[PDB]
Formats: sequence, structure tokens, C-alpha cells
Amino acid sequence: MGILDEVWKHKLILVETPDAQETSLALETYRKACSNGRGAILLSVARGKVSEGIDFDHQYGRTVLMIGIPFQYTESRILKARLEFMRENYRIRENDFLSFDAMRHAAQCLGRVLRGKDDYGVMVLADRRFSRKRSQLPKWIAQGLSDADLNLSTDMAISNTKQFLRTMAQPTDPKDQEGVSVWSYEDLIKHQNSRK
Amino acid sequence: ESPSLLTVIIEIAPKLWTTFDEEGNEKGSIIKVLEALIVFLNAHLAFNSANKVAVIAAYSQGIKYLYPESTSALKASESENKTRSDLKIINSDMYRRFRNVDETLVEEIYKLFELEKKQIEQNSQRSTLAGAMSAGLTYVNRISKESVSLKSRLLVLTCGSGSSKDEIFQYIPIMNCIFSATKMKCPIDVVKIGGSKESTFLQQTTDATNGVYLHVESTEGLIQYLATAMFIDPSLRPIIVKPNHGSVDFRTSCYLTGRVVAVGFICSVCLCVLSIIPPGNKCPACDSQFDEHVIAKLKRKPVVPR
Amino acid sequence: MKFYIDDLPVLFPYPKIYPEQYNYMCDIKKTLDVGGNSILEMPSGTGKTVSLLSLTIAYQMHYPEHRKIIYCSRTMSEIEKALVELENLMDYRTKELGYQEDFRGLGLTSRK
Amino acid sequence: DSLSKEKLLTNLKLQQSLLKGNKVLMKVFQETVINAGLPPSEFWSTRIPLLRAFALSTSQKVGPYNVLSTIKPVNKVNVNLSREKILNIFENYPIVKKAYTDNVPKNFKEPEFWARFFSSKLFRKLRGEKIMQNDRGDVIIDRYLTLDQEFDRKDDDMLLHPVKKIIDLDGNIQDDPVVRGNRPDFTMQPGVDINGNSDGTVDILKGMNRLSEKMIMALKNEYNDERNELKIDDLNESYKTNYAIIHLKRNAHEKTTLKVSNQQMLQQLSLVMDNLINKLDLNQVVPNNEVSNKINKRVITAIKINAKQAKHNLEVKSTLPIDLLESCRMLHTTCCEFLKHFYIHFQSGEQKQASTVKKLYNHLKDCIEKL
Amino acid sequence: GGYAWEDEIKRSWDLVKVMASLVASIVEARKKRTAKKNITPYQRGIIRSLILTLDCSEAMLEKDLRPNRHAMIIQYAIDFVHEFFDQNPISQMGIIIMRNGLAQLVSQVSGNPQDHIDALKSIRKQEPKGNPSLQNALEMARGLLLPVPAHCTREVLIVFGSLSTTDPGDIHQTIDSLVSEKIRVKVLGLSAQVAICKELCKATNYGDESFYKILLDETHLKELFNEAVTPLPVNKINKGFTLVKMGFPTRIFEDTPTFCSCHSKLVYGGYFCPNCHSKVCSLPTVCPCCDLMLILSTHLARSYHHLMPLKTFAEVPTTEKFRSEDCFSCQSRFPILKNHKNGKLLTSSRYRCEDCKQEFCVDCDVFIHEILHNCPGCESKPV
Amino acid sequence: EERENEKTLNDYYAALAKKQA
Ligand SMILES: [Zn+2]
Ligand SMILES: [Zn+2]
Ligand SMILES: [Zn+2]
Ligand SMILES: [Zn+2]
Ligand SMILES: [Zn+2]
Repeated sequence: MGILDEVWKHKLILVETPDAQETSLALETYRKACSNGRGAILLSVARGKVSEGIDFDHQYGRTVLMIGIPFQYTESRILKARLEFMRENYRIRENDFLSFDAMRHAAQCLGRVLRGKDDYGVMVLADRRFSRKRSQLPKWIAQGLSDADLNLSTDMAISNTKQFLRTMAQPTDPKDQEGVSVWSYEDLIKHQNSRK
Repeated sequence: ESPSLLTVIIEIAPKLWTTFDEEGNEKGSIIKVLEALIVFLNAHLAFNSANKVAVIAAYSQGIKYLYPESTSALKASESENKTRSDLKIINSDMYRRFRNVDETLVEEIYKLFELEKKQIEQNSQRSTLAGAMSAGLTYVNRISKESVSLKSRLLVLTCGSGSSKDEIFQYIPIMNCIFSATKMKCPIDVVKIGGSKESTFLQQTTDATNGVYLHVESTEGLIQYLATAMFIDPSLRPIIVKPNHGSVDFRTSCYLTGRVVAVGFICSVCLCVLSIIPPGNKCPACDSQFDEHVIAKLKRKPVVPR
Repeated sequence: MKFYIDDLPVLFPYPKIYPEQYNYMCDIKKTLDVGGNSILEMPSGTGKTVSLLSLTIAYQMHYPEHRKIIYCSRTMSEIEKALVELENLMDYRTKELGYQEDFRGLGLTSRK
Repeated sequence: DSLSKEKLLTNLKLQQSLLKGNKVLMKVFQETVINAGLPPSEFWSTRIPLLRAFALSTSQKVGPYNVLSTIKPVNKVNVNLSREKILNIFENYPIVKKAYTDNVPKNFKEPEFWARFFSSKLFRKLRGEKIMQNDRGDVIIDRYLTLDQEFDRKDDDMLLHPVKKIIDLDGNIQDDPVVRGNRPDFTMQPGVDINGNSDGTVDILKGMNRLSEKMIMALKNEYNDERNELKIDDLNESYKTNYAIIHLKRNAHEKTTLKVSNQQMLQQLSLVMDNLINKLDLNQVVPNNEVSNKINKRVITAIKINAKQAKHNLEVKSTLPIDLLESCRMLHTTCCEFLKHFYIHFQSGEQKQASTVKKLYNHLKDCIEKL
Repeated sequence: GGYAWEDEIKRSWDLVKVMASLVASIVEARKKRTAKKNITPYQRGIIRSLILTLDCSEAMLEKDLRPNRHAMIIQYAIDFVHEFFDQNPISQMGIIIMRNGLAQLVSQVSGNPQDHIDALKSIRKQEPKGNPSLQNALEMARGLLLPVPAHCTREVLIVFGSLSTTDPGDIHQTIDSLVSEKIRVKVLGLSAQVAICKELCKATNYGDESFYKILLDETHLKELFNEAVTPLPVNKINKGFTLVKMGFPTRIFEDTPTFCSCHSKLVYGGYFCPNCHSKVCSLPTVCPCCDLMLILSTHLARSYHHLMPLKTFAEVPTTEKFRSEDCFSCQSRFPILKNHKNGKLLTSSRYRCEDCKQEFCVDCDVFIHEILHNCPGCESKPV
Repeated sequence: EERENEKTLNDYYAALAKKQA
């Protein structure tokens, strides 16, 4: 349908490959295209090789496009065996464990974008069923998720991203971050004295 | 048509004016230039109904404001304005718009003279003229932003009298005033009374701000000089030619020597002007240590066959 | 920097420290002193690997038990990242103490 | 490189193209070097940035990009081909240029070749379309399909190199050599057909990924790091400015090419104060009708001088005829050029160029004779 | 569990829920001047060679800046050239656009503002298109800044509103070449923080990350321009401490038009070169006979003020006894500005100067600190 | 016309190439 032709204009498109050598070549190609400002998009498995271990810090990850919930194949008999044993022994509901595993894969994908507090990047989640799963989220992720973003369409999400990237492109005030987001030795000593 | 603002900078220095009195055949020349200024201000206020006047004197120990009077007037014993302590200096049948401004300014003149007499024991080596028209432009912008428009113009009543030469500290603030006046399109008019024919910085000030310079030598008949040439309002500036016959070269003095400069050198850091290569291969201003290669290239001899 | 948590000299290899990192170090030292299991999520962004490595090297060197340290990751990408952070931390500790102390640290993977 | 001054001075074809393009500089070179006998290196020593700009206007090239993604038809369908698009096709896709070399000058013309390629399956594979069997394709371009797979294999061979352990996913799958759990299902696996063979979309994924890798490695031409990558710059100290600070001293020298005491200051002050106290007749400023005439004469003479100077101040019209005006203008131009070169060689202070200085002096003397 | 219509009315009239108003703005004023309280004389680049790189692309057709990006950037560049020549006249300026994947040099490097303004208004007519490439623009800037002398600073400004660059070669080699050639780069992006531009600003400007600036609104863009006109402070390790030979021409006056040495055209005025007696049209320009930087005193005069930056005027405490009722430089009565009888006296509008102990009002402060560059209080002091 | 000018220019460059070689 020609979407990817329009994507080729802006960013170089990289796709995860079952050949892990080709996948790593695509990964280093992606990192090179992010480094020189060519711009690149990576399409990956949320439960795959790139999802684990590989971190997209700084320019390597700026927008994390989460297309859908990475649910496992429910009709796979092994997963039904998992759910039956968890429900029988550990009293864990089937939908609870299914959602938990899917969003924990989602969360391990989301956690690869930030390294340092100077790092910035959005975690956009594109599915209608993420809206009910904020209470399960990681607590640092959950505090960053506002009530207004629980159910957005494309356009105001795009405007929010545009305003956000205009905001974090501004140089922050060191006095705003001198002792509340990072401590020096003196701030740490002062807080140790305050705790004592 | 459009009213303007006549800001005037008066240079009062007892040494300068008294050396003018000694060089001249008369004593009390500043009375003559003072009454000439007064009738000039009356002529300016006769020019339009809504034009305004500011006059500022630059005495030895600082500067003081002459018209309009300081806002400490509170209709008290220290009001010092209107009928309060209205000492009869000018006639009371004067036009009241002229009467108030002239009486106020002459009372301020006498007060400044009393204050300067009280501090006659200390002789200032620093001239406060440059800061004076700096504050003149500051009040010009005050009037321009408060009143919405209005033109503006500066008159400079300076005096050399063959005693004070062209000072070195009067370089930077004068051009700061030049750029400020060029920003608000304020012409700068300078008349110099004294034996010193040429004042280079003030000539550049008049030339670069579309003003008029006229050096004068006799205190008599100066209102002819003023109301003939110094009355070019900013409303009719482009349609009136200027009697500024003196042509300034827009040059400068060298730093370590002081003479008028020719094709020469500058520091590429402190950018002061040097007629010759300074000794020690270091800057006299910012002490910038210089590359020997580049000054060898400037000390390098032009070539011709034998 | 070099600071104290209880009686533990901690040689942090950065001139600054996050508050979440220091509370994390307090909790980890409490867990090690008590002993047992613990589950803690340290948010990504903030330095996680180097903070654990710093507290474990301080705990192993300072405490007279000198228990060895076991660090289990999921891929040798992360193991190599941990080894690099450990190289930086040991370089900092050698610089601050003035000497290279007796220490052995390697990652483990397959023959391939 | 080719942008050095000695390369710009010796580039005769660049000067040829510049004088074919330029007209006023062409006339300057015609009436300065050709007629008056100026050396051409002397002419081009002063115009090095102009030669550099003219060279760099055509020397630069655009970045590599997916040219075949931009190609799209618009029954009759028309696609517009530019020469830059053809060159991008040749550089980005060596198979198309390989077919072009042995197809176009031998059997059939270039538009026929491009229409055959656009009707062929090789275009669909290179664009990334999954290959269909019901399409007829073009047989001539379909003979190059096997050699296209050969180029694919060669590019995959040469593109492969050992990556660092930070991004070693081939390591990640081989951390345990004898890991053997339950196999991934068809959702975790590439799609297969009813028989079991692949549907071919992994082929288009490999093709586009190889295209992206080719675009990245195309930038690699003549045109410890892990410690820096794992270092957290945010926890490090902020950058401190090492900008220079100067202190300026205003102790300059006075401009070089009567002392009176405080007693007469006080008496002159008292004279002014009581002359202010008693009376100022403001009518005393009126001149005696004699000094007024002299000062008026001074003012009118100054006005006359300033008006005569400022009466006359795109170039202005001249009384000379346009032939004489052009001759005078071009003689002034070659005067300025010869003076430029003479002062450049004269102030550049080399005894080795003294002969050139002498020749420029003789040219200036002959140009004085011409004046 | 119903439709959106069957719930309630919006209650928009009740949505609006409803002397110390002085302090709510003046403490914001203190917070704004808190960032500006640090001042010291930095040695800055005085003789400048700026390359203004212009994005001319489809991203310049974006409907976020009025009416497009292209017209606002081209008119603000006209304004920038005018104000920069009004503040740094002795500099030499080259203008380049980035259009259709090739860096198109639209004007040579020159000291003439008018030719550059003509080039900008010529580019104003055309339609921005193509995919921008940074590396072409930096290589062109490297070429054009090659004849720049050692004393003259090599500086490049880029307005890169796009987010991706498609370069023919490796841009990091170009970055290393620019750092090796001591070319300082400031980049003014319009959309986001492009990482290659961040690395370029960090590497070319000696580890400083403050040279990559992104606007926030319409006015902040003009803020970016009018603090971009300022001379950049040079690093301590930079040793280009040279003497520069230039002369002072005199304004020739003649009723007969004569051929100027630069244009071969009839100009009544002119400036005779002190080295070789050659006339030119404009100043400051090089003499095209003996290669002499012909100037005026006004051109260096425009640049003295950067070398003498005024210390910020410190507003007096309201508690301390005020020196006078009126201001010093304009003698406006200082407003009593008492909040209430219980609200007492706040925000005393008197701005003291530390070198002269003279109070100034707010208008005097915001006039003396950028338009003037002298303190009249520091000058009334008889030193 | 500039045709004769470029023809004489080409002749001059050909003579210069003959002299240089
Ligand atoms: Zn210096
Ligand atoms: Zn000219
Ligand atoms: Zn000359
Ligand atoms: Zn004021
Ligand atoms: Zn002061």
C-alpha cells in the first residue's frame, strides 16, 4: 500500500531478521544511521533478540512505537498448560498471567530507551487495550503516565510528542536540578545528616 | 507639524570659562551665553505648542539637571519652584510658559553655582560632559517612550578656551552616544566656544549623527549662530542643508604614541590602534603576547630588483 | 566520590550521584547485612549496573568475610556492558586508592 | 586534495568552463591577459575563491537514497525519468548498470531498456515487491536474476564483519550452545506456505535491509570506545567554560602632533552670581547690525560650500559617449588589475618574485603610457 | 453505562472558579535577572567570518511558522544581516542555502550588507524543496572559510529545521576537518535536537553543548537571532594573537565623478586609501589595489563596547534608605509603588551601579545596558 | 558577437597547450 515508500523519504528502515548475524548488522546499521543524523526506524520483535539486552539510549531511541500488546499465542497448548498449572498451584488467574507476561515484555522493551536522566524519549503504546493496564505498570513508568494520555488518538498524541521534543530540546536550568534530581557529594552529605 | 524635544547639554567648568574670559577682552561671557540659551529656549517653545525642553549642565564634581527641575519640589519650604522662593531674576510680565521655564532654570543655575562655589577647593581632572549627553539620550528615550510620536534633538554648549585639549577618556562614551543617537535618529548639534578651532571627537559626533558643528570664538552675537543654524528641527532636517563647513577625517589617535594615525596596525584581540609595532611583542592594552611570525610578516621588506 | 554508608566506604566513580541510587544502595546494604531474598526494581535511565558493582566491591573489600560476588545476567551483551562498567569502576578505585588492589573479574560465555 | 590552491591554479578546464559561463570576468581576462600580456597564474591567484565556488558548484553530489521507492507509475500510465534518477539507479543498484552496459550499446536503445526493466520482475525485487509467478516480466532482464542473486551473496559476504560484544545477537543466541527448550511457534517464526516453503517476504526484508546497509557503507569512502559508550555523561561534571578573560588598561598617551588659580575663580563666580541677581536684559543678545552681517556671511559661505559639494553625490550619467566611456572604464579596470598584481607581489616580500615585480612595474609603466 | 449525551450538561459557566499582585510579577523579574547576575569580560571573536546556512527544503513548507517557515526565516535573516552589520561592520559575510540535496552558495563572502540582502530577497521568491544535506553545506563552508586569515574567526550558523540529513559521504570526517580547521559552529534547529548537530556543536566548540538551540515560539526565534549577533568568546588555548595591518581612508570630496577602484563606476564620493591613494564606494571594505582593510573610526567604535561590557545594575533593597527621589539619568520620579498600608514598600525601582553608587530606574537600566554602553554615573564621578 | 571571442580564446588556449607541451 506504499506506506513504506513514504517512510523511505525520512528514515532508513531496518527490520529484525531471524539470522542473528544479519540482525546485528542491521542493528549496527541502525546505530550508524542514528549517529550521523540520517534518521532510522527499527522494526523488531517485542519478545525477540533485540528486545532483550540491546539498549536504545539517547539518539538510538527517541520514540518507542509500541504497536499492540505483545501477547503470546493463546491457542498454543504449552501456554494453556502454563496457565492451568499457575491457576492450580499458585492461584494465578489465566488472563492475569497472560496480561502480566505480555506487558512485562512490553516493559522490558520500554526500559531500553533511557540511560541517564539527561536521556529523553517517549514510550507511545498503540493499542486499545493498554488503557486498562496502567495499574500493572512499573511504578516509575506509572507515575509518568498521566490521566489525559490513557485514551488518545493519533493527532493529539503527535502534538503532545511535538511539544515534548520541543521542550526537552531546551537547555535545562542547573539550579532546577542541583539537588532534587542529582546529588553532588555535598548534597549527599547534607541528606545523610538530615536522615540521621 | 510633529513636535520635537530640545535637549541641551551645557558644559560649565570654571577653569574653561574663566580662561575664555582671560583670553577674551570681556569678563562674564557665561552670562551672555546663558541669556542666549534662554532666548533660544523661548524660540524653541515658540516653534510649536507641544515641543519640550531639557537642559543639563556638566559641572566639575558631576552633573546636575537644570530644566526640568528635580521632583523633590513638594510645595514645601524645600519646594524651590514656582512662587516659592521666586527670586526676581527675570521680569514677571513674561509669557508664563517662557516665564516658568526660564525662572526655574536660572534658579537652578544659581543653585549649581552656589554648590560649585562651596566645592571650589577641589579641582576635578575628569570631565563629565560625555556622561552628560549620555544621560541626555537617556532622558530623550524616556520622553520618546512616555509620549506616543515625538522627535528629539541635542544641543551641546561646549567650551575649549585653548586650555583643555582633546582628552583620551572622552573617546568611548562619545561614540556610545553617537551610536545611541543614531539608533533613535537624534541629531547632535555642537557649538564650541574658545580658541581651539578643532575638536575631532565632537566633529565626528556631528557628522555621524546628521548634526551640525560650528566652532565659535566670540561670546557676542552667539544667538545669531544658534537661531540661524542650531534651529534645524528634525521635521525639516532632510530639506535643509547644513553649515558644517569643517570636514572631519573620521580617524583616531594611536595608543602608545598618541598622534593621528595613518595606515598602521591593530591588535587582533584588544583592537586598539597602533601606529607602530609595540615593543616587547606584547599589547600595551590587553598584554596579548603576539606571534613572531606575523609581526615578521609585517616587518617584512617590500622587494625590488637590484 | 568516596562516601560512607554505615561503615562502608563506597568509591562511586562519578562526581555526582542520584538520590534514587543512594536509597537503592541503602536498601541493598540492608539486604546484605540482613541476608535473604529481595526484589527491587531500579528504574532505567539512572545508573543500575555501576551502582551494584560499586556496592559489591565495597562490601567485599571492606567486610572481613570477603565473600565472593555472583552476578547473573541474561545475555553477554549485558555481561560485557557490566564488565566495561566494572573496568571503569576499578580504574576509579585504583586512581583513588593509588594502587591496583588484588582483584579478579571475568565474564563467562560459551566456546563459540 | 583537489581543493588545494595549486590544484585550482593548474585546472585549465575549470577556467575554460568559468569563462564560458562568466561574461564580465571573460571580458576582464580578454582585455587583461590576452591583450596586455599578463600571466594567467597571476590572474587566477587573486580569484581563488571564485574558482573554488565554480568547481564546488558541480563537484558536490547528493546523498544516496532509495531511488526506486520514488519511482511510481503516475489504461496508460506514465513515469517520468530524470538523468539524476538514472545515475542514482546506476550507483544504488549495480545490477541495472551491469545490464545497461551489455544491453543498451549492443541490441536495443535506452528507453526500450528502461521500459523492459520497468516491466520486469527484477524491478519488483529491487523495489521490494514479493515476486509473483503470474506476471510475465521481461525475459532479457530476467536473464540477470541469477547474477542479481550472485551480487546479493557477494554483498552479504563482504558486508559481514565481527561486531562488538555490545550488540552481538549472534552471541546472544549462542550463550548456551546446548540450550534446547520447546520450539518457537509459527507466530515466532517466518511465514511458510501450504507445502512448508517460505512465502518470500523474508526475502524482501533481507533485500531492503541489505539496501539500507549498502546506503550506510556507501558513506565510508575518501569523501576503549565501549568505555565511552557505557559511561553515563549525566553523572559526570558539567562542562566548564575555558574562555579567555582580558583586563584592559586605559592608560593611553595624550594626543600630540595656561594655569589659573582659585582666587580669580571666586571673583569671576561672584561677578556672574551678582550679574545674575541684579538683571539680565534678554534683548542684549541682539547684534549691533555689524557683527550680524559678518557672521551671516560666514554662515552663507559655509552653506554655499556644503550645497555645492552635496548637490551631486547605479553609476551616474556622464558627458562622455558610451564608446569613450567604456574605453575609459576598461582602461581603469586594467589599471586596477595591474596595480593589484603589482602591489600583491610588491608587498609579499620575496626576492624570488623580484623578476615578476619588475615585469609588473614595466607593465604599469606601459599602462601609464597607454593612459 | 450510557451514551455520552445522556449524562449531564457541561457546566461550562461554573467551570470558572474565582495588593500582592506586584510581587507576583516582580519576583519573576528577579528570577529572570538571576541568570544574568554573573558577568565578566570574555575575550570574544572580534573579526568574524560567518556562514549563514539556510534550509531550503520541504520541511520549510511546514505550517507551524507564519505563513510558512521559509518566509519567516528569510525575512528574519534579512533582519539578522542588517543588525549584524550594524553591530559587527568589519566582518565578512557569506550566505548559502541548502536546496535539492546540493549546497547552493547564493552570495560570496563580503563586507557589503546590501548584496547579501539582495541575495536573500532573491531567494525569498523561490519555493523551498529537496532533501537537505548537512555535509555538503559544511564542506562548502570549509571551502569558503579557507581564504579567511588567522586573525579572522571562522564561524558557521545553520538554520536546520529538518530532522534528517542525507549526506553523500561521512559527515564525521567533515566534523573532524572543521575542528582541525578551528571553525566554530552554532546550529539553530527548528524542530528537535538532532544528534549530529549536537555532536557538531559540542566538538567544534570545544565540548560546549550550549551552542545547539531550539526555539519555543515566535519571539524566541528573534531572541535566537539577536543573541546570535554577539561575538562568541574564544577559548583560552586559541592562539591567533596577531597584528592586522589596515589603514584609515579619508572621504574625498569632488564635484567631478571618478572611477572607483572596486566597481569601475562613476561615484562622486569615495575614500582614498592611505597606502596607495585608491578610492572605493563603501566602508568597511578591503582596498582592491593593495589589499588593505579600509575602515572608519566608527567601525572599530561599534566593536569597542563588547570589550567593555557593563556590569549589571543591582537594584537597591527596599529596606535601605534611598539615595534620591528621582532617577539619575532621566530624573523620572521613582514611584512610591506602595502595595498597601499593611503591604508596605516593595520593589523599589532604583538600580544602583557598583562602580559609582548611582541609582537608576527600570527604563534607564534597560536603556543603558544595551543601547548605551556607558554608565553616566560612572562618568559623573570625578576620577 | 562572443563567438569570435571564444574562438580566439580557444585558439589562444591551443597555442598555450602547444607551448607548454
Ligand atoms: Zn591587545
Ligand atoms: Zn565601486
Ligand atoms: Zn590601497
Ligand atoms: Zn531613569
Ligand atoms: Zn556606574
